[PDB]
Amino acid sequence: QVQLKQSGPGLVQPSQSLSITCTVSGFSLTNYGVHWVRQSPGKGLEWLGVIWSGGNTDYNTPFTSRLSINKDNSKSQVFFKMNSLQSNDTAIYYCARALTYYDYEFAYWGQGTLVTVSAASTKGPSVFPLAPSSKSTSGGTAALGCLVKDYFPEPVTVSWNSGALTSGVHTFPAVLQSSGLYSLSSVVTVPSSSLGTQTYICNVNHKPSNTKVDKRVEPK
Amino acid sequence: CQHDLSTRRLKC
Amino acid sequence: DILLTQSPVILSVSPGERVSFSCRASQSIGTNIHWYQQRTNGSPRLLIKYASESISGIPSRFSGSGSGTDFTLSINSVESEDIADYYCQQNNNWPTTFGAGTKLELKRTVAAPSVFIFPPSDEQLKSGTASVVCLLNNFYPREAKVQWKVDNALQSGNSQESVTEQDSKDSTYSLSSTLTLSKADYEKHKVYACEVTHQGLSSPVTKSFNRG
Ligand SMILES: *[C@@H]1O[C@H](CO)[C@@H](O)[C@H](O)[C@H]1NC(C)=O
Repeated sequence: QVQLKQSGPGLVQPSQSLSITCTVSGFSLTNYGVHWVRQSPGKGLEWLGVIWSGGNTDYNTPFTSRLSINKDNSKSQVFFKMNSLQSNDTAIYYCARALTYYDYEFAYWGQGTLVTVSAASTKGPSVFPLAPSSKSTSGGTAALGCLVKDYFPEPVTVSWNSGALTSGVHTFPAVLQSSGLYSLSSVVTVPSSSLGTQTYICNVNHKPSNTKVDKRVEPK
Repeated sequence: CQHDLSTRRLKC
Repeated sequence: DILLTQSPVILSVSPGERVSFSCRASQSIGTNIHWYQQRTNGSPRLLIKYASESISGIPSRFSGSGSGTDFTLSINSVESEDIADYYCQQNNNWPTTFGAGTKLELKRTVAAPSVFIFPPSDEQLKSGTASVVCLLNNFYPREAKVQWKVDNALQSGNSQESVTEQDSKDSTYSLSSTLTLSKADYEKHKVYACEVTHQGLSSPVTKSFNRG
């Protein structure tokens, strides 16, 4: 199976450098070029450059002087570095592979790496239960969730029961509070009859702050 | 439109 | 650079209907155009290469046509799974450039929200902050009103809303309204009510609790 896995998301201070590692498998960097594309709020999708099979690189024009791409064929790793970031360099960065060795139709993408350029500091979330009760149980169906509060920067991941519960799960888009910190809720609906039997746990991972929390959510 | 980095979806 | 203009900005169709996305180039580019899908939280998925050529694993309902400067991506019978943004990419000229994307939204029948209200946790209260969450679950269409009342006082400016993207299975939305108070303020009051208004409700639904 062809795959590309990028290093995790995080903060970069203004005027600092971005480093992302792409680890590929299912093919050899000696036979394929690896491309970098980002996705920004303003410009949208924007091709940044490529490191070719033989090690040659091209960079899109405006990144000539601040982009460097390298790789280690043996380790199947491609390294992306970009100097002196500013706020508008906040984007999701991706690595991609084309269908053929020389081409640009991107059939394989990394999962992306959300990079935030900000002067602030990283802060993990506190995780609070959103407890089911009668005020949240209508017609045999109960709602329950986790409040994931006061973190920075995005993103944060939430799953339920280690991935085993996905049906009826809504994880809300984060909102920025006046504190400059993000907050979101993740909720799920389950049979009320299972509240006694089943354990419900929201798994929260804030990769930028290395905060992993498992919050058990119970009726009060 | 605008590209939302949280949802990876267009936002209008 | 070649500028790719995708129009319109938003498409809204009903399931089973056919839909077309337009990609226009600022300069002739042959058939050197590729198309991508972006679902909620995903990376782009390649749908069509070189205007019209199939990609393996992609449903047959996806096709594309055009040459020169005027291109079309087509879904002959849209499914709810097709909710996404759609991008075109040119590579006749270096550097390769992408359009700005078109949003595909699905219509469905009206569905009233289920409303649930969640008091602050005793856990959160220990920090000197109270969040009161009001959930509106699985409704259509997106428009909804959440009005907050604390002891019959209308709350304003102290709540934030968040709406999920459209669900790929049932095409509904869910909404969270979060009311935020100091612990001190929260403690000084008793009745917390969120009131919900929606096209599918024949009258507003109120969910509420008394603190303790
Ligand atoms: C960021 O600002 C620079 C000018 O300093 C501009 O040339 C560039 O296009 C901007 N990039 C984005 C992604 O907005």
